[PDB]
Amino acid sequence: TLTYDDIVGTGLANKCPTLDDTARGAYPIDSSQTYRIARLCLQPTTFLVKEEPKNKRQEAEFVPTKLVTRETTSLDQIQGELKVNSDGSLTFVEEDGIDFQPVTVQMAGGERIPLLFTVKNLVASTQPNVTSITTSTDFKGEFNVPSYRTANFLDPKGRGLASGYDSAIALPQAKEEELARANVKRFSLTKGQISLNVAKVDGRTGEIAGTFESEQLSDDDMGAHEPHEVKIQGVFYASIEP
Amino acid sequence: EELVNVVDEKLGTAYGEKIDLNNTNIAAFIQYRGLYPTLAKLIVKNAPYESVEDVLNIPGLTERQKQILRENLEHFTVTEVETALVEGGDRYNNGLYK
Amino acid sequence: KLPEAYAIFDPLVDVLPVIPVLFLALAFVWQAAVGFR
Amino acid sequence: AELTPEVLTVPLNSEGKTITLTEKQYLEGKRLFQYACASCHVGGITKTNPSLDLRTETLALATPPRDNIEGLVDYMKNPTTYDGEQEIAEVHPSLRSADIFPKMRNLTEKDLVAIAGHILVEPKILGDKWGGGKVYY
Amino acid sequence: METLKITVYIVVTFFVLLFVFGFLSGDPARNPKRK
Amino acid sequence: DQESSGFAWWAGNARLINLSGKLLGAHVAHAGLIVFWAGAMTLFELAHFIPEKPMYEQGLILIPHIATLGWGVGPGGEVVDTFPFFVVGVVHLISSAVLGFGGVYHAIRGPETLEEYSSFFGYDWKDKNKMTTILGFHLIVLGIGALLLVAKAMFFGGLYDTWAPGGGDVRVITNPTLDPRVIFGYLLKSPFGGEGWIVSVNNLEDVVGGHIWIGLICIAGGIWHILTTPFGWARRAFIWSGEAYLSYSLGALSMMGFIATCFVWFNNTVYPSEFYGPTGPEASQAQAMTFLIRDQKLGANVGSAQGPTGLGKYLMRSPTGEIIFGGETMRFWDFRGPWLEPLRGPNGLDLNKIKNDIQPWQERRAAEYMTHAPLGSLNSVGGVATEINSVNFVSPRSWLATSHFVLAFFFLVGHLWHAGRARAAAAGFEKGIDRESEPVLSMPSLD
Amino acid sequence: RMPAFFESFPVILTDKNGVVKADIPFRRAESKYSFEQQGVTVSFYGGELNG
Amino acid sequence: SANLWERFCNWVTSTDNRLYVGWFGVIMIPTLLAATICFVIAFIAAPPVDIDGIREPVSGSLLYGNNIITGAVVPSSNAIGLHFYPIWEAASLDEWLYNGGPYQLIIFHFLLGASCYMGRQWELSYRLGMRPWICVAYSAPLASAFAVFLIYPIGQGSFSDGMPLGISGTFNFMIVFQAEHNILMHPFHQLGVAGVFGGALFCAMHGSLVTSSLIRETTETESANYGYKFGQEEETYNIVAAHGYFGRLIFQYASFNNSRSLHFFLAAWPVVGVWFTALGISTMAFNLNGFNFNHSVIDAKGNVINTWADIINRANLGMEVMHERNAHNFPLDLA
Ligand code: CLA
Ligand code: CLA
Ligand code: CLA
Ligand SMILES: C=Cc1c(C)c2cc3nc(c4c5[nH]c(cc6nc(cc1[nH]2)C(C)=C6CC)c(C)c5C(=O)[C@@H]4C(=O)OC)[C@@H](CCC(=O)OC/C=C(\C)CCC[C@H](C)CCC[C@H](C)CCCC(C)C)[C@@H]3C
Ligand SMILES: CC1=C(/C=C/C(C)=C/C=C/C(C)=C/C=C/C=C(C)/C=C/C=C(C)/C=C/C2=C(C)CCCC2(C)C)C(C)(C)CCC1
Ligand SMILES: CC1=C(/C=C/C(C)=C/C=C/C(C)=C/C=C/C=C(C)/C=C/C=C(C)/C=C/C2=C(C)CCCC2(C)C)C(C)(C)CCC1
Ligand SMILES: [Ca+2]
Ligand SMILES: [Fe+2]
Repeated sequence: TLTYDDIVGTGLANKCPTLDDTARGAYPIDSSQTYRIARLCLQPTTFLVKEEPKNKRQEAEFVPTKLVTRETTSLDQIQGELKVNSDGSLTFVEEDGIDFQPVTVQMAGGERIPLLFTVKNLVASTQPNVTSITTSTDFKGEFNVPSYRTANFLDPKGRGLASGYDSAIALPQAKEEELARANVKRFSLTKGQISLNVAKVDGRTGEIAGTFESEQLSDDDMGAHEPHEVKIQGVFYASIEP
Repeated sequence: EELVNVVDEKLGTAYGEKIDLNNTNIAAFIQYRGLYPTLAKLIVKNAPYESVEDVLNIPGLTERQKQILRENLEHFTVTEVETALVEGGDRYNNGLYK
Repeated sequence: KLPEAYAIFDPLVDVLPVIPVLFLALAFVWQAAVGFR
Repeated sequence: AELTPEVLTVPLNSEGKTITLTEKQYLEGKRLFQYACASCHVGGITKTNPSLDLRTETLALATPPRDNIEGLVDYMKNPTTYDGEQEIAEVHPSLRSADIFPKMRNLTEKDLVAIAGHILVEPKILGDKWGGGKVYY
Repeated sequence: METLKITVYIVVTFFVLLFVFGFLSGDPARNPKRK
Repeated sequence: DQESSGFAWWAGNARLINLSGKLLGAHVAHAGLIVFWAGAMTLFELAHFIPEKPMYEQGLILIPHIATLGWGVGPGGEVVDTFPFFVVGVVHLISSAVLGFGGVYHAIRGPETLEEYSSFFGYDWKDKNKMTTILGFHLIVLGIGALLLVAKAMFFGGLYDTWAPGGGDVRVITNPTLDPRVIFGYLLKSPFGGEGWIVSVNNLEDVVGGHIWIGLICIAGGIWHILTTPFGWARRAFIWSGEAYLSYSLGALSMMGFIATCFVWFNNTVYPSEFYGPTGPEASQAQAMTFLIRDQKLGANVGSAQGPTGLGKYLMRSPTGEIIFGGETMRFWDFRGPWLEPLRGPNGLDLNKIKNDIQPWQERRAAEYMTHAPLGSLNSVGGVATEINSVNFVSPRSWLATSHFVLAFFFLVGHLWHAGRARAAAAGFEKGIDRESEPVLSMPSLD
Repeated sequence: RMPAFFESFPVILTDKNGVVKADIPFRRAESKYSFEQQGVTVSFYGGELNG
Repeated sequence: SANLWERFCNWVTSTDNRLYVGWFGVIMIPTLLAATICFVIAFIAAPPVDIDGIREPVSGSLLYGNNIITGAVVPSSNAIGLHFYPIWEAASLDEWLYNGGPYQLIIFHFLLGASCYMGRQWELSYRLGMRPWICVAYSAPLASAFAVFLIYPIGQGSFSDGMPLGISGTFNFMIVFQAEHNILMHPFHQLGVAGVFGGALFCAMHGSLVTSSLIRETTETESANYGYKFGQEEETYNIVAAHGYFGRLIFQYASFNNSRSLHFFLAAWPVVGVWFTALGISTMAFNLNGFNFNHSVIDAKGNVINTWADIINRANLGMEVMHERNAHNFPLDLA
């Protein structure tokens, strides 16, 4: 119905597919038939950042933060095969799509926490004995959190990993010892965890919807400082097909 | 307790001497007879190789493609997949041009 | 693409656009002859 | 007295023969080169695919070999990838596709010779400049 | 944030008005002696 | 005339402020230089124009206008027949002799005042009515002209249509956009990014409808004026002087001069881009198209590809969420063009389509445009300032937009110059402060 | 060496006749003379690092 | 009364108000106060602004690591482009600040007020019965502020481009512009220079000569300045002794003697010249750049002989390459 000249600017292009309160259906899983996920969407809604320990080991919590970017957060076009291995459980294997978005949120104090909201190489599974996906179903799994910046990124003073300066070019005769940290750009790579909990179904069309929560790490800045912990709470659509 | 630049370090290995099947970027193959266009995309598109010869075992290769690969194996090598060099599709567009 | 027949005018056709400039230049020859009354 | 007929001698065939193009052809080759190439191959590079250039050594490792007249000529008639695997006359100007790349329509077997002959003489004059760019401007 | 948009337009309109009228108010007239 | 009697030599033409007869010849003679040009230059173009070589690659700017009206083009702007060009060019070149004859005559032989030579043609500046009359006529004359376009579209051959369903090609509009809503909409549409202003207009239905909606307004005014006189406020508002009348018409042109510089630089519709070069944003877009394709057609997974900053080389999102092309081109995510739309979906550039619906005609069209972007030097040397010689070319889109901003600007300067002079020649002191009665000398000091 | 003029200067290493033999790259993507790749070393004489 | 509006219109138009608020001034006054006030705060405190499109925020304010010379108000983001980004279009000030909202607010307002300021520079003259045109001499600077803050961006597609409000970022705008348009090699700039360079030259001349021919009316121990009295009757120096010397310096007719004819040449030279540079920036805004003589003077064999135009280009490349290091993904800089 709605087209491009229909959505452009409304920012509806970031929010993704809903299911009118009719859901609660059940999509029959054949097991004798191969299933795949046409389009898996993940729409961020809330970002929290565990307050850096106070040093005083007294249970740090995840505080809310303000989105300093715009409506450039959603993950969409994600697809891959929804494998039906033994014991009825389903396993989704992420194949390709717009599975990552650089988000930057301004935190309570003053800071600005840029993270790489993603679900790359995601592989989520469900409860054993899954017959007809229902509101009781849900997936969980890990995924790879690449690295905010690529090997090619240069810093304000020129230094970089796969390219760029070797050192503090502007301080020719200073001690390199203490500048090491920032002159050698390391490229991290870590694991992230999610869990999509189905809230609506449409037995017919074969499309489920729901809420998701994932936890990952922030940007370490080519390893200049420690990364902050993030938790993302959003919504997700998912069109399943044989 | 030393910080190390993975890329400069990798220019000590075979990488920096021969085309690394697991790391080097696709445009590296445009330096040997009929190897680029079609094979390069294959080589690269086929995960890491536990060792040079393993190229020879890529799916649906023609007894001709296979013949060439054997010819150029002497220019290939293999090293641990290095994220900094592989991540971000850097193997199809490492950001360089003329 | 100037139809063959006319193609004996290429040289002329090539100069026509500049004429207008000339007017402004002739208007200066006029005032020079009239001593800029 | 610098662009001598020796600097104008480039491999004709792949077996070994050579052709000593005239200073008349050269110039015309250049005119034709800017007419249908430069747009994308200025300085002997490639705006829409920097990976492949027109450096003589590069054409040599091409497939089939393009480091000679016949080869370049074949190309302008029916282009293929650097491996020869695919015919690419539908996205690269050629005679096999003049209906889509008009400029090519004029071109005649004679022209094709010059344009080609030009791609082989330039690097003889310019040297490294012909290959890369910016860096060498 | 919407309230700020309203305000501003109200505010911008007030002045745009003043300007248009002020000249319509027979400005030519205001000067030493309109020959 | 003379200086010791009129003005000053370099101010000559003001010596005609009150000599309508000559002032007619001035206007006629000139209105001949424009036609002369339109004509003399179209043949200069044509005499060089090469049937099958991009127009934009040949420094043409007049022929492109004629082609857009649907004259000697055919599919994709194929330049099917040159004659319409030769035809249009000469007609003008001749009508210049006519007008030229009038000017020379009316500014020499003819009466140098229409006073008694004919009381209907004679006119009075302060005559706050014979003006409203003359205006009225002209207002009708323009109307007839506007309607001429609608004719060429709805009845005689149609016009060019880049957006042509089959693809660029002449098309007869037969569904002009009537309705104030859509038409006048463009009128109050922000001139800022995205929602353009008048420069939007992406279809000929509207271009035509909009014009139909003009005569039936422009002529409606041409009458209301030949049938009335300025109301109260109207009189106590403007300065009724010949020079002052000029001023208002000076700013008018200047204001449009920009509206034009913007039109030929941004619009794709009423400036095909098949005849003119590609839009500036259009070319910055096509470079991404070109490489999103080349790399995909080579192993890359453009949808997941992440660039140096973390935004993704080929695709990223816009502030409102749409999926656009990545790189500096993120600024031109407003570009809408024929060759690209088929890859657009409801949320923006769609992956599936991009992944396997990219016909070759686009791959090469996209390449054509990125290699013909609006960049070059004064001595016409296409490309970036650091580029080497060869490929001399400068987009018509540049030449045009460039010239008109100069003209457009200087005219605004001109506007002030006269609007400021006539507005003080009225109060009457444009020649200096009256020694004897310095207004300032009779005003309470401020300190 | 650094020409008193340049705030910063690249480190190029050449042989006897000034042939570029080694250097420190900027874009590793295609280093040909990078140290390591050339296996450069350094020895000291006199001074306190002598030997 | 007599209906306050009638009255209001009289004050607004008072010919004797310390500062002449006019009809134009009714806008100039609030517009410039919004700009000037937002600028002063932005410059002192204000988070780093993601200028280019990426996410590499630049900080320009003082409380964020700058000094007067380096600090600046950074241009709205490239992701924003030419789009209209007012405060109400932000989800929060922080968003507005991070994306460079302050810039748009500040320039749209300065350009509006600076224009009315031009209009105002006419109204008063009129109200004082003096000749107009002063406002036309001021149309040169305005035209230059318009080119640099509005025209150049409309051409390039984004306010991210277009000189940033700060001393050092102004040098940035230039050093880059060169590399992208080879401006020093464009007629309009050279005329800009002849204007600005010339202007100064004549400012020294006029000021020079006049001072050199003041009529002795003071002791040796008291300012030469006292010899003139505000509003005094006749001239205060010998415009003939002036010409008597200058004429002889070069040669009689290669000189002035008509104060009116001389003073006009003073206001026309720099204005005409400065207009042009405005027309250059406004012209190179649509990519009709400066002259290009790269690889001309080729020799007999075809060897390129390099002229100074090349050493130029060589230094231009270096600029072209390093600028906006992380903002490019493809070979050609078409934005
Ligand atoms: C729209 C059309 C227009 C019209 C009908 C008029 C009409 C008039 N003008 Mg205005 N004027 C205009 C636009 C227009 N002007 C603009 C845009 C400007 C800003 C530059 C001016 C600036 C202007 C000034 C400064 C003056 C007038 C004056 C006058 C009056 C006398 C004419 C005259 O002196 O001619 C004589 C003309 C010449 C000396 C020759 C033209 C010289 C120009 C500078 C050359 C440009 C030529 C070409 C573009 C460049 C050559 C190529 C180059 C690369 C070498 C007359 C009423 C005069 C007056 O008395 O005011 C009431 C006066 O002093 N005008
Ligand atoms: C192109 C535009 C243009 C036009 C149409 C006019 C028109 C006019 N000018 Mg202006 N003028 C212009 C530009 C223009 N001027 C410029 C740029 C300047 C600054 C140098 C002046 C300076 C100026 C002055 C100083 C004076 C005029 C005067 C006049 C008026 C009387 C003409 C005259 O005295 O001829 C004199 C006659 C001649 C010596 C003949 C000139 C040759 C003819 C006209 C050209 C024939 C054209 C073509 C080659 C043949 C076509 C023929 C074909 C159709 C068969 C006339 C309305 C006068 C005025 O105001 O009168 C009260 C006056 O004193 N003008
Ligand atoms: C060729 C163009 C043209 C011209 C020059 C005129 C000229 C004139 N008209 Mg006519 N008119 C025209 C076309 C034209 N009209 C058309 C097509 C129609 C439709 C039939 C009319 C209908 C019409 C009516 C109904 C009336 C006039 C009147 C008048 C006279 C004075 C009114 C006025 O100008 O107020 C100037 C306007 C203002 C003081 C308002 C300013 C505020 C507005 C809302 C903002 C405008 C902002 C703009 C959109 C933004 C850009 C601004 C820029 C500076 C950046 C004047 C002689 C009046 C008259 O006296 O009758 C004869 C009158 O009552 N006209
Ligand atoms: C922008 C460049 C600039 C130039 C070209 C310039 C030129 C001139 N200024 C003069 C005067 C002045 N200039 C003044 C203030 C200024 N002048 C300025 C800037 C300039 N002034 C500035 C910024 C100021 C401060 C406001 C004053 C106060 C005066 C005068 O009183 C005087 C004058 O009379 O005014 C008109 C004239 C002296 C004639 C002379 O000395 O002959 C003798 C020397 C000759 C003939 C030999 C030339 C000597 C030089 C060293 C050699 C240059 C080599 C080549 C000839 C040319 C170089 C080529 C270029 C492409 C680089 C001369 C026309
Ligand atoms: C008043 C005056 C003036 C002005 C003037 C003018 C503005 C004029 C115009 C004029 C004109 C405006 C003219 C025109 C003419 C035209 C002609 C004479 C034409 C002819 C044509 C022909 C003949 C055509 C044909 C052809 C063809 C078809 C093809 C081939 C070639 C040819 C070309 C042959 C002046 C400044 C001097 C001075 C003062 C006074
Ligand atoms: C849709 C369309 C179209 C159409 C168009 C139209 C319909 C238009 C209209 C238009 C219009 C409808 C316009 C209007 C305008 C206006 C103006 C421009 C005005 C101005 C004014 C002024 C300037 C005033 C002034 C003043 C004041 C304010 C105050 C007091 C005083 C005075 C009087 C001075 C087209 C074809 C393009 C295309 C397609 C689409
Ligand atoms: Ca010719
Ligand atoms: Fe003075």
